[PDB]
Amino acid sequence: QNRAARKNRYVERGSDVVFGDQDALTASTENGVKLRQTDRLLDGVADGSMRSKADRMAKMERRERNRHAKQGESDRHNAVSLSKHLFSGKRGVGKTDFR
Amino acid sequence: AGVKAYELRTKSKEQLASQLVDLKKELAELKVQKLSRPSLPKIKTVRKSIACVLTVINE
Amino acid sequence: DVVTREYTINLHKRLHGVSFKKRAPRAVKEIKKFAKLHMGTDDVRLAPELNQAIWKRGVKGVEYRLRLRISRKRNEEEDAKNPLFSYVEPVLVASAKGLQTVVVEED
Amino acid sequence: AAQKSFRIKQKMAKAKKQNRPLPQWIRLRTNNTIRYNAKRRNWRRTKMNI
Amino acid sequence: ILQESVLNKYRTAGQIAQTALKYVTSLINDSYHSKTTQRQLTVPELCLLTDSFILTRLEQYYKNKVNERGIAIPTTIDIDQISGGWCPEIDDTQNLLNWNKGKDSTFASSVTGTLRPGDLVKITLGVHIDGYTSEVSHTMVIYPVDETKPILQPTGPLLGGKADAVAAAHIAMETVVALLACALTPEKLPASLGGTSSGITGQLIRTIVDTIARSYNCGVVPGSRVRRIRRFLAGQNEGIVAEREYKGVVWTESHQEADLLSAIPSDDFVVQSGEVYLIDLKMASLEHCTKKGLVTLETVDSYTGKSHKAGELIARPGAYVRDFAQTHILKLKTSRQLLTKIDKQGVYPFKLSHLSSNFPFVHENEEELQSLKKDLKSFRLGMSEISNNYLCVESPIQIARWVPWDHILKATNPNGNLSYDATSTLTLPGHELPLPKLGVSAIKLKSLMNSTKESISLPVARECNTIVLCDSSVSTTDRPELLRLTGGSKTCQPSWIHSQHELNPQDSIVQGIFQLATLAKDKRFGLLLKETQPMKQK
Amino acid sequence: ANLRTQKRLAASVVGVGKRKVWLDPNETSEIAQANSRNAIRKLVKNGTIVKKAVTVHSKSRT
Amino acid sequence: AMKKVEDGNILVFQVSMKANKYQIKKAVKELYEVDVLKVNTLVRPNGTKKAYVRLTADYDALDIANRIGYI
Amino acid sequence: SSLTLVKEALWSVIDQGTTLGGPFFP
RNA sequence: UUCAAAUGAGAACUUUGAAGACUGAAGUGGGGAAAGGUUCCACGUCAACAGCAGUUGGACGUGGGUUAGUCGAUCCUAAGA
Ligand SMILES: [Mg+2]
Ligand SMILES: [Mg+2]
Ligand SMILES: [Mg+2]
Ligand SMILES: [Mg+2]
Ligand SMILES: [Mg+2]
Ligand SMILES: [Mg+2]
Ligand SMILES: [Mg+2]
Repeated sequence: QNRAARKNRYVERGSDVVFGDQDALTASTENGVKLRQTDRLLDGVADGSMRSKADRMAKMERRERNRHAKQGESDRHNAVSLSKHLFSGKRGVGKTDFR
Repeated sequence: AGVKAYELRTKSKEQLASQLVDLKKELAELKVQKLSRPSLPKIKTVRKSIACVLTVINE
Repeated sequence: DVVTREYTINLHKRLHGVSFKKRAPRAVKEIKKFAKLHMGTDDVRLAPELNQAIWKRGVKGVEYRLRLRISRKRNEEEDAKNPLFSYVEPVLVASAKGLQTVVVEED
Repeated sequence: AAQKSFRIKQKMAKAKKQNRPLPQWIRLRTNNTIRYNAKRRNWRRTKMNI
Repeated sequence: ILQESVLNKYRTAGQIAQTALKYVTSLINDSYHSKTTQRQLTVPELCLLTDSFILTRLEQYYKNKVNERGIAIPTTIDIDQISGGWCPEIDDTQNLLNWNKGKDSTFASSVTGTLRPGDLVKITLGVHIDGYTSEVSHTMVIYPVDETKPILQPTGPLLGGKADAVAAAHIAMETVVALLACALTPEKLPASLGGTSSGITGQLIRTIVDTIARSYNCGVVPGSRVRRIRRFLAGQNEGIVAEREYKGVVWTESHQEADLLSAIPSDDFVVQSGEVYLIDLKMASLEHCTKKGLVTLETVDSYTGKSHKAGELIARPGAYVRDFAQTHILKLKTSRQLLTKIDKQGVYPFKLSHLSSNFPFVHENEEELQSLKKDLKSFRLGMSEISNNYLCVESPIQIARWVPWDHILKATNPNGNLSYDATSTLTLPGHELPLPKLGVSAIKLKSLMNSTKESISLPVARECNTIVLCDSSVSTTDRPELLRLTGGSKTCQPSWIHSQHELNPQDSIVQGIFQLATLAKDKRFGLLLKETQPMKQK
Repeated sequence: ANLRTQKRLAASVVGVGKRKVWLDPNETSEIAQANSRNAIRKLVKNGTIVKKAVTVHSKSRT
Repeated sequence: AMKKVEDGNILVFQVSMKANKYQIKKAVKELYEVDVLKVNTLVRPNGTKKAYVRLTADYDALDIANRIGYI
Repeated sequence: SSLTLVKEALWSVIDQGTTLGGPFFP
């Protein structure tokens, strides 16, 4: 065990000196994209101040659909005002429309 | 920028055909560059040059 | 105050009349309550080997008695609300009967 | 269906390319009144009916 | 902490760098000035042969004794307006010609790779041994050769703004060397320049350099610095990699704004004994600027479709930087092997040709060059995926540009401080404020530079040395002295220039500079400046 | 950390069910780096991922 | 797609929806001066056509990728 | 306004020789 | 159903490990046909939705992915049109 512990030595290198406590060195993307990956949502807004402004605009727009509890932009289910099968009852002595 | 139709109209058929081939090669190169850069404004002017050359030939 | 003792818990009278699907989970909760009673620590942590010993005969086959080693130790994290906690370990013995509470020397 | 017709696949391709939210720069235009995609489709909400 | 071994490593690296610089100067003179050679060497060939010469010389020293050694800064050759980053690979010649077809003739020397008379050719290279780094950079001038004279000599001196820039850079280099040597004998500092009991400060460094640039009608290019060098931390990639501790003086557009109005670098330091300092100075000529403007930098990309500008240079950088804080398992086997070699290199910028097993070549052969290019094509295939996952970055190609102040003042930015380029790959220049007082960001300033019709380019001259402040114990002769590891009168010998400007002696700073020159020329009772000698070759 | 993908890839690479793959709970960061079947194979080779034996169905009583 | 260059000497192109394998082979040989071993094609779920073009052993697709400009 | 004052200050502000080397190739 | 660790502002519900059980091959397994149409997979990520919760998702955001001379269609005729 003493031989193994002496064999397993820790010798630092230039990468340990330079990058050991740092990180990043590249701007983190907003959609987790690679270098040459298209970003459909953001490719037309070059600067981050205008990106943040448009994002805040979209968040403010979302509020009424969120209050109506829509599963998203694509949820446009429409309920009828009245259902005839629920409001067309005059039940005789015989066969009914439900049990 | 781009080609000018009045300048094109003084050329012969072979000159216009060679210019059309050069423009098509340039459009291919710009389409390669677009895969890295989504905003490449010269694409519009090369496309319109191709259309103008074809218009002059047809006339 | 750092301390370590060995206790015997009577799970039989604690699990008397409990529904069969709930017996071993109630044993877990009862041992936590036991450690809280004996050490004053609301933070009780059970060893996975102790959990194995509880669940060893399935959901309704909990032993009548269990020999536990309970250690009150210091909480090192700054984010915690409690400076002390209890760690419960199992003591695997020939029999859990006839054993009294003992203080384990700390070295 | 796995074995589908080219007409069906062409319509599916159009639907896939249409499936997106607004580009952000549309919000920044002068007098923009378009604030969300009001024709967005989802596979589990409205069926395309071929 | 200095020691005999550290000083020896610095001396060895400096000697290698001096020998390489002498080699490239001789190669340029044989290709263009002596004209004895049949084939004229081009810029990528010069860079490649220089790197090979450095590696072959470095193989002989410190074998089986030092963990890491190699080229610190890859051999860069910059022409006129191009202020740095020009180390093109040999397999990019036809690419450069095709990209720049239909352009102007302003960057003809860099596009073709063949130098032209009147060019300011800046040569920059550096060597590291055990992380101990020595860097040198020298501007030289390309002259037409005389015919009537028996001996090959230029027909005349360099005249004009290029001469002004060369003189400003050279005089600033000499004065800064003298001033930093005066830190060892503070009582020898001239009284007018600074206090007898006062030390050397970044404020004094900045004001002397600015005085010289102002006298010669030049600006200081925003990449210049006079900083301290430590092991593995030499500013080999200053605009890309961040540093925890910085001691030195820099020039930026913000400093230009403050001067006109009157991890963060600051000029609140005293130059202390037993330290290694890098002095890198770039002077931009303001000959064609009929107004007062701002000196900035334009970055070069490889996209010909980004504009319709005729005087734009299209090129791809040849040097990459490995970001060791980023990890990602690549999908290509070629990519994984290339990453293994790149991690073998170190924390210094590298070329793809440096990673080939054939390189450095024992015998310069056509088949050796062909095998290197065969490796290079697959290296490019691997490099595309390595850079697509942010494992390496490009060290940029930059051109010095001039933007007049009236355009900046009249321009309106609705966002002010808040605007920043979010599509930039590198965080350090992407989140940059060149004008803190005016609230003008980097992306706004680039927009203004591109919108101006009076935004011209400026020729740049460069001088960069490494020095060590040896104490009484560390030096041989029991007295403190300044050991210049690279540069001096043997390698960085100035070209034949003539300028219409000079320092006006009615200034106290100018008188202090002249006193420093006197004490430097004195070798008995003055400053002791010991220059590192190149080793012999043939 | 979420190692669901690595667990599925380990099962596919080793050729057994997901129920038969052991991911070392101490080497979570190393396992989380492994996004390809090649890296998964390396982890299997050095022992960060282990194939479990089959649950015994003895026939001695039969 | 870039894996296929080093994996099987294959170039991947987006081609016209009206083009068949003969036309793809002819166009590739005319534009890039290579001999083509074979062409496999498909229609992507966005409605465009993808062509895998495998070249003969006399030609290297790595050279063609370097010349074209993406690498 | 500090921006106004800085802009006006900038507006107000902007409103033998020497020889090195010789006839030889270093 | 239970235990510890990790992640996290926050974990009964996420991940790994430790355990207890279940489907028990007419399966809670492995594939297809009709139908659907990207739901597949990766990265980012939680306002709304997942009748508790949520750091998770078939959700939201950005992309990647379907390669045939031999498998089908295509050809033949059936009741029929
Ligand atoms: Mg009861
Ligand atoms: Mg097919
Ligand atoms: Mg069962
Ligand atoms: Mg049953
Ligand atoms: Mg999924
Ligand atoms: Mg809920
Ligand atoms: Mg999705």
